[PDB]
Amino acid sequence: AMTVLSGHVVVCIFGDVSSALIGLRNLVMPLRASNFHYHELKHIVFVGSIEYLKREWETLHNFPKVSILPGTPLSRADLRAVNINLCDMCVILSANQNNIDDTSLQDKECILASLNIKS
Amino acid sequence: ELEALIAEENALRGGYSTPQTLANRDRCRVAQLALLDGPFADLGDGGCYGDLFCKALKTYNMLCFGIYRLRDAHLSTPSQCTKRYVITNPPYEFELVPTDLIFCLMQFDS
Repeated sequence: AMTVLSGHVVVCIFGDVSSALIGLRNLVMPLRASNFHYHELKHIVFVGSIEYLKREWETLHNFPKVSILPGTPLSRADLRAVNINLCDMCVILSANQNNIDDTSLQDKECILASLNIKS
Repeated sequence: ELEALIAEENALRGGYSTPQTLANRDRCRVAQLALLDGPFADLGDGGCYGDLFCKALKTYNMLCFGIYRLRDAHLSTPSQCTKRYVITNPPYEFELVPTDLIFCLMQFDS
């Protein structure tokens, strides 16, 4: 909350300590291409469980501007602390790629998250 | 409004007392009364329920809406059972016994 983020990217992740990795580097590598100037780089803030993000940080610690806000994407307090109304893009991803009794129900989290931010 | 605040913060937030909040404090609460030694002690000895209801509503703005009555009260023989059952909204001519509890809605007062 003390820092001010504007024109950044907010990646909301529904991770877990036992969920399968999704390879977040493939999201950060295109955004850190050398054809962008340093001042044109967009700050990336990952909002999600720190237990999941510790497993992915091994491939992400070489990139300039990456921040972590441990919490959940479904809380309005975390989204307000990260200035969700001034971001350039919000990316909602679901790491829990496990099979569910109903195939459609696999999208139960992300949709609600979207309906939270729009409200 | 409290629902929205709890949805926003997922917690209960404290606040300093203001006259608006203190006015919001005044509500009604669920309570039980005994007729053994209250102001309705004499009326509880064989009196009718309607007189108790009218007196409670007129005097203390009290809404009586049920009798919690000792189970072994209609039996002539004495009993040691303390179980009580529920009588919802008895008629006007319903009789009272001193070993009864009255459901009521108390008004807040300071």
